[PDB]
Amino acid sequence: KSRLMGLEALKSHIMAAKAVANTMRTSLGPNGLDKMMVDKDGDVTVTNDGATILSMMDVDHQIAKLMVELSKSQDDEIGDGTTGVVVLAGALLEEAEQLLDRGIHPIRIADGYEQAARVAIEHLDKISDSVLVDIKDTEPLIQTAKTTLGSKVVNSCHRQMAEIAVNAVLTVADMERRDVDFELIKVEGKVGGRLEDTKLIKGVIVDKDFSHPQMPKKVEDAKIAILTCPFEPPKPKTKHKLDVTSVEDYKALQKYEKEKFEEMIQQIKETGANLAICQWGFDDEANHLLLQNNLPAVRWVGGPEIELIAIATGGRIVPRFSELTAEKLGFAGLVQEISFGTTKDKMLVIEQCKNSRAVTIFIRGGNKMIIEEAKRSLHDALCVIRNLIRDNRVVYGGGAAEISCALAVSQEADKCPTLEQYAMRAFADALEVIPMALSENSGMNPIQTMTEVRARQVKEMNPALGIDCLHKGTNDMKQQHVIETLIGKKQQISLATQMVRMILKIDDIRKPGESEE
Repeated sequence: KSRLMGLEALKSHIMAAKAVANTMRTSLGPNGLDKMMVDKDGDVTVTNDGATILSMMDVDHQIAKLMVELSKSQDDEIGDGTTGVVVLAGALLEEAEQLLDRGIHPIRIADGYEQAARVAIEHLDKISDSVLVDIKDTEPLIQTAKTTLGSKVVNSCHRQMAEIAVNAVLTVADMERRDVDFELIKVEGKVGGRLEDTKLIKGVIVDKDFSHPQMPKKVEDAKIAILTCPFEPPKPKTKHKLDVTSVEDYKALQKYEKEKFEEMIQQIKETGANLAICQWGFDDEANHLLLQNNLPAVRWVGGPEIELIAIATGGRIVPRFSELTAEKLGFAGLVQEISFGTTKDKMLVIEQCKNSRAVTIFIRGGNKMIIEEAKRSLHDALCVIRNLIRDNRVVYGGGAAEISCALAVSQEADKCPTLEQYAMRAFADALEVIPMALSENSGMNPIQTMTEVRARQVKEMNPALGIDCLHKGTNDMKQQHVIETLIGKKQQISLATQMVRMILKIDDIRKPGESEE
């Protein structure tokens, strides 16, 4: 019988946490090193996302399995910080070992880590001012997008992706009362092309909808008929009812339905925008009737799909087939065909030259892994900017916010006369793993580099001046362009402390209170 005594039982978790943290600590910030991996199919991908590397590597340890969820919860809600959450969780565990050497009970140290995390999270509301100038904020957003794509996934830093990701959000925020929804920006990424192929889409891309390839595919002028009214008889998986006075009336009813097709065609044709986009669907039996008259229509359109085109132009949607006016039609600037891959298919792109309310980033790749990573680079860039434009709640992380939170925790360790005071101090020290790792990957001495920021934390409260991540040697975050969302840093700390509590819950079956000593 093999028994793991004390630190040996925890050493399994410590080593696994270090095994991942050793790769996460080198990927933090704009100066992070990308991780290249070859899949089981011989597919090479380049990512700097902690979630991707943890999911792609073969899991052989409980920590490696839990860390996947730790990073996944970060990109699903926040985006960036998938590597930072793991580093922080590992640092809390690494310090936990020292707490055990103090003789502090394994559960009591876990209790102290949770208490310190609560204070460190709440202290972020005061860290970093809520006043941001549109012009001054535009620059770090551009630099952030460039480093997010150019240092993490794509080594050539695509100019279009980094610039469009920022302009797509800022250009739409001004026309939407200084707010941005998810329908104003879209990232289009398809496998079948090449990674170097990137295009600027001024509007949105819509997939052509035809019930039969034998029917002619017509494309015309830059006018889109966005209709909610029934342009083709609806059939939501059910059947209509017949109400006729006589057999002759039924024959007249069959002709009446045919006449309705002709009337709807003529009514829209006299107004323009022969491409009808309707949320109502039907079978192919009526779809060929509209196509046989050379009038295409899109059927079974979802809620966000019709709203996406409607918002892209900024016009209205037609509630009734009898009421047709230019104000209820789309206002497109250029309608052209865009190729899908190189040989597979073609998509119809509707661009706007008057109101850029929907800016789409069009990227291609020859590998599913690289296209998803390219989209993730845009996901992080678009999430940070989306929150900073919607609200001015920003955190200057990377050593400034972390040291400030460390002080807030240490102060409680001195105010609280209890046994957990040492565990809380350990948490405050663990917060410094981030600036440490950011300077550890660089040529700078992390100890001497963090010395200035720590001294500044004493001199002034809630500093926005941390260590540089561009290797410039200037201790700032407003000139180094290292900005994150306030909620993002809160999520990183909240998730990391949860990991600690779960692994330092050694064998207690019933959930206890924070028992005294």
